[PDB]
Amino acid sequence: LLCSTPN
Amino acid sequence: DCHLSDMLQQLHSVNASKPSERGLVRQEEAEDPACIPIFWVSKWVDYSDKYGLGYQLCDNSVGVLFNDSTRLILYNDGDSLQYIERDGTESYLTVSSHPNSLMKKITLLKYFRNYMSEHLLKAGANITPREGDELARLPYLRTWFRTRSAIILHLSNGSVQINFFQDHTKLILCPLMAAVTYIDEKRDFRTYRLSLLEEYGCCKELASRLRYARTMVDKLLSS
Repeated sequence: LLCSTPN
Repeated sequence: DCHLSDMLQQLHSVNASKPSERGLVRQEEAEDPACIPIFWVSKWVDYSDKYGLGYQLCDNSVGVLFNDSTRLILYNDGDSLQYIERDGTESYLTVSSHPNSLMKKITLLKYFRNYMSEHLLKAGANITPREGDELARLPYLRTWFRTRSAIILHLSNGSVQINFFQDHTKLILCPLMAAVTYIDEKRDFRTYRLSLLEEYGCCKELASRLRYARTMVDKLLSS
């Protein structure tokens, strides 16, 4: 998948 | 689309004033905190290979725009739902009401909510959104797309958000406030009245993002 900015 | 056509004119107008080509640029004079948005997309997950795009709004409500173009919105109470068909027909329910046809899409929305809670940062986390009154309501994601440089998020309240990949800068444009909120590369959040940006000028950074935005709104309108 593609995701917004991780922790 | 009324909201999008207004937004296109607002952006054509501000870009036409060439706000970064000035002897004196005073961007801070165009800042207006009465214009801060009520909502923006805080976290997102593109699983459109399999289900669609899940997202979180700055209020902690979550939504999914499914590959069948329906949306399911779970409010920040953890129970109340809004379901929108492809045509925009809205239903209002609750999880606890147990709608048989939605049970799977609810499971999926729950797996998105968990993923985002576990792994993703909340864009604009420190920021207080403006308090909405009786003329505003919680929006759903009407559509989105990615380019090589950004994701473009179009909400049903007319707001268009653009999150830039390499530098993490973000724009939230609202056509009713006729304003833009710019989240810069230090994560400073500021809201500008577009008409004042024409009056007082802006940096090259913001000006260039606004030209980019105009192009993406043109893309939204065509489709």
